[PDB]
Amino acid sequence: ARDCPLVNPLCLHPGWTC
Amino acid sequence: KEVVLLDFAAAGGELGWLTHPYGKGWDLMQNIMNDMPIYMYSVCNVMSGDQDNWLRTNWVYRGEAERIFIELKFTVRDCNSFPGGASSCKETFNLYYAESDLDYGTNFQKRLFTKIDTIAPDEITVSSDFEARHVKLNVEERSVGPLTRKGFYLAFQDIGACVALLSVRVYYKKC
Ligand SMILES: *CCC(=O)N1CN(C(=O)CC*)CN(C(=O)CC*)C1
Repeated sequence: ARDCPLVNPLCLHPGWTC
Repeated sequence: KEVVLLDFAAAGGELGWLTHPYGKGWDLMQNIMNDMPIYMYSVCNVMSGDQDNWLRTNWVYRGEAERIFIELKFTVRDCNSFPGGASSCKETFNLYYAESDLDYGTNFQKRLFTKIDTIAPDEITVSSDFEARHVKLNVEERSVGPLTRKGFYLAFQDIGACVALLSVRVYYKKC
């Protein structure tokens, strides 16, 4: 589920997978 | 002059680092930017307390290397920038290593690791920087040796910071 906060501004760029 | 033993930013996300515990904790994040794949090892469990999150490298064959240089680039987010935001939040993480003649494979073995240092950011990420869409990249370097065994691991412990590793470069110097 991971609803944790954004680590840095790079996260604003869409498409991140975990 | 620098012989590279490990290079996380270049390794296309395929090194099979080991996380303890499980998949809560450090998380491998992938995106493509400027038609170049990009990897961050990230953890940000600042809300719940008692965080003990470990990340271990692949085993590195030391070879000729007797002193290694560990260059890290990372972000750390300001503990006051969390709407809500706990008193479990921290702004440092710990760097460890372990020498062995033997792969551990999959039993993590934190007890065999030696602390190199507390890693602290010169540049803390604040809510302003999300607005500018600009990254404060910390660069820190530590040295360890002499190394005398077949190989070594690096490990990272998070105890409740909001950290992203962008680069972990391990080298030795040949003159
Ligand atoms: C707490 C980290 C996390 O899982 N998420 C925040 N986030 C980022 O930090 C992206 C840089 C967005 N998330 C994901 O990408 C989840 C895979 C959620």
